[PDB]
Amino acid sequence: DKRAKVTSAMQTMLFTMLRKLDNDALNNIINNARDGCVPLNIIPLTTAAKLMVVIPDYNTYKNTCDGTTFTYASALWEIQQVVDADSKIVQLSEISMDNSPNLAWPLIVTALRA
Amino acid sequence: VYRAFDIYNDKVAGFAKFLKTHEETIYNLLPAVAKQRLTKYTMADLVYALRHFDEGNCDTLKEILVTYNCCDDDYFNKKDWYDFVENPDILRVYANLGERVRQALLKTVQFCDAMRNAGIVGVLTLDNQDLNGNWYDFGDFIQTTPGSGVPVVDSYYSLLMPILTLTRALTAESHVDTDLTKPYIKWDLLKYDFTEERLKLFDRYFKYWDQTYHPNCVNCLDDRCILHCANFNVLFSTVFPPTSFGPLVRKIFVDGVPFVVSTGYHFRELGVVHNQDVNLHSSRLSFKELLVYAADPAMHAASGNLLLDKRTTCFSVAALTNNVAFQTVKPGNFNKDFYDFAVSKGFFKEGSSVELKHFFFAQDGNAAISDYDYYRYNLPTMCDIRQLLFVVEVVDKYFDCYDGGCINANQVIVNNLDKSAGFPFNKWGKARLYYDSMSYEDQDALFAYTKRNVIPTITQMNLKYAISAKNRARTVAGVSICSTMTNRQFHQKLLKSIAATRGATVVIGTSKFYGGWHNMLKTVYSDVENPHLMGWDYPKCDRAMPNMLRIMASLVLARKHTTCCSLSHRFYRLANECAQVLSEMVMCGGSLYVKPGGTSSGDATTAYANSVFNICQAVTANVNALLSTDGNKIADKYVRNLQHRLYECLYRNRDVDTDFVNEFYAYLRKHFSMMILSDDAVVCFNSTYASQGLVASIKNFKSVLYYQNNVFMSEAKCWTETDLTKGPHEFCSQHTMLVKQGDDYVYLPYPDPSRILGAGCFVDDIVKTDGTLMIERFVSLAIDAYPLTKHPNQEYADVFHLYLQYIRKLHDELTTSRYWEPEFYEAMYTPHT
Amino acid sequence: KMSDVKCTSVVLLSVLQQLRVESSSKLWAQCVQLHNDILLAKDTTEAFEKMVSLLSVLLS
RNA sequence: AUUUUAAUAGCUUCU
RNA sequence: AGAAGCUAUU
Ligand SMILES: [Zn+2]
Ligand SMILES: [Zn+2]
Repeated sequence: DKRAKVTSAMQTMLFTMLRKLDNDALNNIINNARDGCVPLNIIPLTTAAKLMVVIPDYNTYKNTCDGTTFTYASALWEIQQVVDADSKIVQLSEISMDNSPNLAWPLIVTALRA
Repeated sequence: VYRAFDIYNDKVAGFAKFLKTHEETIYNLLPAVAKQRLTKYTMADLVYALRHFDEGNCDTLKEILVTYNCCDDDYFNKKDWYDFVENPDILRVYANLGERVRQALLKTVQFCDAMRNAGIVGVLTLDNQDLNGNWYDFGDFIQTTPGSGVPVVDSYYSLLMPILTLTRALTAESHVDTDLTKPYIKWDLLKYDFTEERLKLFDRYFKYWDQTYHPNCVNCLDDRCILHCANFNVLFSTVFPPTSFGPLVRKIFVDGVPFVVSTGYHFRELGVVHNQDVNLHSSRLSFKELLVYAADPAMHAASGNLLLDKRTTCFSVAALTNNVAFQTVKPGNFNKDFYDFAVSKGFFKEGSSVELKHFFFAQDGNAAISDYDYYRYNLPTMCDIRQLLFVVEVVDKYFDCYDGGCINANQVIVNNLDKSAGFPFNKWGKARLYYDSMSYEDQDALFAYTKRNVIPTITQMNLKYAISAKNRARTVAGVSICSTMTNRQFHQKLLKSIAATRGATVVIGTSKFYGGWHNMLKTVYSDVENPHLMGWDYPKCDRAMPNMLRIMASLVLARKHTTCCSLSHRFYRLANECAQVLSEMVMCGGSLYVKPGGTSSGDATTAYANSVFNICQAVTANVNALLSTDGNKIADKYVRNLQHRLYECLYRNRDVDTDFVNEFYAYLRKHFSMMILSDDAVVCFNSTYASQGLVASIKNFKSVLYYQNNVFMSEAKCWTETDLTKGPHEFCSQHTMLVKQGDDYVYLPYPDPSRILGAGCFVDDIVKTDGTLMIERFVSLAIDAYPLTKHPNQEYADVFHLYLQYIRKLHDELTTSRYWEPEFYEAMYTPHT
Repeated sequence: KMSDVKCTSVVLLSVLQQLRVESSSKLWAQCVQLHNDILLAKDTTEAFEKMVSLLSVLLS
């Protein structure tokens, strides 16, 4: 009965992973390959619709995520959310030099493709 | 002048340091040729300096560095400037030589072309080329019909091989028009083959390499061809985009639903590999295919978010979760009763020679990734390939006494089935479920599948609670269940055979009790003429292991299948190992990263691979010590002939000289005896030969690690012993002493008193202090601490007595006598069982 | 005296963890650094001062 | 959510 | 003197 239980578990996980897959862009990128074979690393680079950034300190932030839209990997990302290492929302206007000590590093940025 | 020379005469041979106290027509026959001025130092000087590096004697290296504006003189005023781990900046400094090195390479080719157009035959040497790339010596060249000349360049390129990766010589190849000021080439995202570029690079730089090169190693002839072509591919893979490596994926249809699966793999070393058992349209999914698809990293990454982690320098793939994870480590638990008893019994007096060193160290939420960012010490390394081939033969001569091959699913022995299965299986149960739910037919079919395809797997990173005298969290790498099952079926026979042998170079499986320590020490002492003892440790074993040596270890292990696996089957097995434990996706706190290389500790063959690695490094040090000595200085005819034949078999004989391999193995067994366990080693060696230079010393080992392992070996982790009556200074965290048992004298291993005291004082779980049903814990600690009663120091000898009085306290609380009698523990180190 | 200081630091850090301080990142990080520096320290004076600081953290 | 291998002690069942 | 199951220790 376990064998059946883990068989169903695998089937479900596979189909749910499938249900989250943005198929149109994947078709667009697969159909250009010589024989329909693409490297795996570029699929989230050219297909993902959400980006997560982890920033240890302020220098990296100001060199990476200055403002509300930034360009990364030949695409434009609109910043959607910023959270601290304690998992509490941090307002964008708070990330300055004076308020750097109060914040709990590293910072996690959630951006959407645009 | 006292400079580096590469020589092969009728009398002497070698790459060493010597004193330096027709040609017109040849020069007339031969822009890569000098007229003019000649750089004080040649390319031989630089090669010798970087290959035989010794701190406190690197004056030539310093002069070469400050001459060419690689750094300034004050850069050498700071301590540990040459250390790879403590001062990473030296790498950048070394790269300032790179382009110059590259220029030299190109000029060599021009020179050789000239010879091929003038009918000139001659052996290229590094010492005829200036640091500017100018060849300026044509001594022994003879004449032939023009258009049919031939250069011999195997020693030149072979000796130059490590410096190509050390100086990052091919960086300019990654720029537009091969120009450092020009921008970087913008490769297509979808390109993965790169075979033609590999062939073009080979013809540009190694046009006159006699052997055949296979860009995709699936086309090789044997394991030696695999090593040679993989070395070239290691050099050439550094100029291609990092997104072009790893699994190659495709879209298939199961019941008309489009899935994403992995159909091939692009290696940095083995080239492109394609799976043979592929069906584009499938009907139904049984257990086996469901397992294979669920362990596949392709869909997991394809259904994840883009990730950009600035805390790490490892390539990132995706983030499975929407929020990053943080795993900390807690402090240990304090045993108040044992502390009170030790204080009452008169311990912990200020100034006592016994002090508490080992503790449990807490960590913050960024510990797993902080430990994961230690693969940054793993650098791409190109090996001297002639040396690697001879050394791999000698190293397999150490494994010619074991039984190995393939077993079935009913012959497999698994110790613990309540251990974890890895991602994604850890979600559904322990390894017991996946061993019980698969029939033997299913496991055999899965093995047959791995013999013709490649299954990429994800590992997990876990934090291990432990005790140490260092402030460092430790992470272990857990592997997926499928990789473990086929590795078990592939390797268990040989591994059990190794673990069930006594009196051998590898002492894995031999107990230290009942006279085991005495037997091992007596076996390693052998009958060496003037014995001295030497021991060492590897600074960072799994992080800083070059991938070529790991591939060599896997090939040596898999050589036992001469009669049960065809060469395609063996190559696909090796590809599975490389894709599963060498450079695979690593799940670290909910995100996927790319492993640079080295070693996964949760592998099935870790300790034995480490032992192969130890034997390879030791043999390499012996070869580099023998070959770099003045042959005229050596006074023994046998040793001089041995050196000459070693050079000839290295750089002048493509075929394998089995008789000389046997001879060299005998020489090593007579004069350099090893006892080896994983990365730990104790050597008994001939003092006179090492002083004369005929066998390796510890400095040869340090130089070999400098130019091969990308680490620096500090004297604070190496030990030497002269008196044999005192055993090894350390071996597997044990000290040695020669006690008197009966009317005999026997070697006994004892631990560090601080470690046993801390083990008693600190635990990891609270119930370990409350149950009081842990008398077996103190009995085991006392079994470990018993030899301390023979130490001359009384405070050492008192720890076992304290443990006995505490065991009595515990028993009197519960309530045999044997547990406070010294006979029960004295019987644990007596030869008769 | 040194060993008493180290053992008391271990006890106090365990108590703080029991006090759910591990769920505040900066507090717990400062406590971890203080505890590790106590453990690797050699002179008892600054170790005593660090013990005092950790005790003030606990009482806070 | 806690890997690999080796050795050893103690407890239980059983020819 | 053996096998198998469980815990502990290095
Ligand atoms: Zn080949
Ligand atoms: Zn086989």
